[PDB]
Amino acid sequence: GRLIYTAGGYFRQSLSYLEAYNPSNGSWLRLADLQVPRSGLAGCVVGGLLYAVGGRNNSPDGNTDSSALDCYNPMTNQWSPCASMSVPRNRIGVGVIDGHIYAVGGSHGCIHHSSVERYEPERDEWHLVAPMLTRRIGVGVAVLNRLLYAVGGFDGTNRLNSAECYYPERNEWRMITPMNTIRSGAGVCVLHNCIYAAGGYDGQDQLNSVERYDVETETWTFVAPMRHHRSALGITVHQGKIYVLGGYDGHTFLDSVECYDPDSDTWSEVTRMTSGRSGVGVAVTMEP
Ligand SMILES: CCCC[C@@H]1CCCN1C(=O)[C@H]1CCC[C@@H](c2cccc(-n3ncc(C(=O)O)c3C3CC3)c2)C1
Ligand SMILES: [Cl-]
Repeated sequence: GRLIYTAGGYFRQSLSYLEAYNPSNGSWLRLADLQVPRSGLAGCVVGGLLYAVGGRNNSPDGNTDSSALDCYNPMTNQWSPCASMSVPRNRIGVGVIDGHIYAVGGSHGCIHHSSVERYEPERDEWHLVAPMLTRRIGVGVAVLNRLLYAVGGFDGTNRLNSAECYYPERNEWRMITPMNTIRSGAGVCVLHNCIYAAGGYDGQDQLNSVERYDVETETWTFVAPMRHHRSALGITVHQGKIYVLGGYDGHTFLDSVECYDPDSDTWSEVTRMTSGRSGVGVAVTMEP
């Protein structure tokens, strides 16, 4: 069985929680805390291991952007530090290609990064790759067909509808068709042949809308909206369904977990996180 792991997030201050949801029975397990509280991080999985990447500790007595990469082994229920990134990256996005982790964009104080770097677990090493064409924080990242997509975010001045694609073998970024909606701090994932962008902030309002990019048609199409408007949601895929976790609706830090069924084009509530939070990291791996 596989679990949806949520790491970190924010309510009143950045959080250390690691919790695992089992779709097969509705259950939540609390697991070993992160060593350092963090919101605005990303999660990903490589070789069964769960990684927490970047973020920021928003704490009553200091705010510290994170360059940290930390590894959770479900077999041991322990977090281990890995090599740190070149730079702190709060409000980060990440994607895995061929066993390597791409850390994309994010902020360090008022610095809005266009830089991108790549972690190799076998060497425990980060290396910079070509920067994005746009500075992006609160950037959604997805991998489809071994290409890396950076979608929306905030460039230091404007929230963005733009998106771009990284071609590893050319070490080159190129624009793709922009979304139909400006989205910063959305949830971005892949399902079948499409990149989904769910929720986000458009400059004025938290969004419930959801659109998807078909790489063959190069167009974005709206699908059914989520039940909740959400910015800084977590998102993942578990057995062919999109799950969105938490976020902020303009009023409440949501505990709502919703899932999307592409065949009926419907969103439904599936569970509730143990407490409302935004800016979590999310990924899927084996039970611990
Ligand atoms: C410490 C900040 C105060 C608490 C804020 C305001 C009330 C709701 N609240 C949050 O929920 C934040 C909690 C920490 C993580 C943060 C977070 C995560 C990931 C992406 C982004 N991000 N990046 C760009 C933009 C943008 O505005 O364009 C955003 C904002 C829209 C989410 C922000 C959210
Ligand atoms: Cl923040």
